[PDB]
Amino acid sequence: DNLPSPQDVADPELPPVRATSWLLDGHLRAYTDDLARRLRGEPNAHLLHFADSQVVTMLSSADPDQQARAQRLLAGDDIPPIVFLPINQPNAHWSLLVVDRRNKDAVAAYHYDSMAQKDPQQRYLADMAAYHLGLDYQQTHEMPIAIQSDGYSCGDHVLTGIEVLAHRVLDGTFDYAGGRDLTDIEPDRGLIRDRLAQA
Amino acid sequence: VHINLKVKGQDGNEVFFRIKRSTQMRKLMNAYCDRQSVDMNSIAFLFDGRRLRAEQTPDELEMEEGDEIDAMLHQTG
Repeated sequence: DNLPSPQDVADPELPPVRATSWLLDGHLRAYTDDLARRLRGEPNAHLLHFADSQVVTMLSSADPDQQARAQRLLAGDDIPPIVFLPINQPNAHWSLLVVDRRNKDAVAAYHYDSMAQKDPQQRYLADMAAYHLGLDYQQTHEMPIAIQSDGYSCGDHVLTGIEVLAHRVLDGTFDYAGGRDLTDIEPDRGLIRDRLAQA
Repeated sequence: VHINLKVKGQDGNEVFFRIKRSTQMRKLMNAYCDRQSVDMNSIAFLFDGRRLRAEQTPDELEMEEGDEIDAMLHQTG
């Protein structure tokens, strides 16, 4: 009755990742879903939360109920304290904002942008997300990350940074010297495609 | 047997749907996409942070009367 029929339009499908194709929000969530599976059961893993980039954008919605729903999904009482927020500038760029709420009275926020000459729009979008999460955007730290030499792999740098920082939380180096420094990462598009294919 | 749901797009306007709890989501996804004249491969449907698929039903998703779904344009960069 509700089954898909061959005479109608096919169900939607996320397109595959190519060698230099721009990553979509669906690709990012599939990667972080698979990462959460790989980390499940490990010590400290339950302190982490990987946000969907569409929920992050919902924080700035002009609709009251949609805005409050996003605030509950990312800062509610049941959300882990270390949240990774992908920041999207549509048709343009990806960056990463990390919010550490383990101390309710001393929240720390970190922003990673792999673009060489930075766009003022990108930090502004990161500042709006922090503002709608109840933070002072002026206290967000702009942190070092490897600079991309191409015009396509900004999504790769975001996912690799989440990958690396998550494992530093697992082994306990996130809180010590250079624990939040991502200068030496080397994103691997082939590895990213493999993890999306084996998920 | 029926359930009333809302879909809220980035225009802020809410669209009210009434389907059976056994009806798969593709019926709602198709009807919404025809109003906006964009295909289903350009819009993501999320329910409390969960991405919806064409084959899932409200009962499988544990939806309740008056629940709301967010329809968001795809993001690239």
